Amino acid sequence: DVITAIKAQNAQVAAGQLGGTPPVKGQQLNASIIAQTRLTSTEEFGKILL
Amino acid sequence: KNNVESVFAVNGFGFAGRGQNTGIAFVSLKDWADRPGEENKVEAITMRAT
Repeated sequence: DVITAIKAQNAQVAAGQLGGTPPVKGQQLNASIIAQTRLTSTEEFGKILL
Repeated sequence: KNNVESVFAVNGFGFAGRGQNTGIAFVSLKDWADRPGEENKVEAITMRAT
């Protein structure tokens, strides 16, 4: 149970841009999404739903 | 149409980044005997364009 938390709590997953891959007719904005990141502190780790 | 043979233009592909911002176009030039000089020489075709 500790193991399977550090996993989902500390992973890091993709998600597209905006336009980029085939956009819709006439588009004014394309920029990258930033979903989950990885933890970076002792305290930041300490705070995990178990 | 005096110097240019053809223009291959590629969108999603430059040499720097690979995004939409960046693209390039390779231009082919007319036969060898069908050009005088200076106005048909790459150096100026370029000057003009740039």
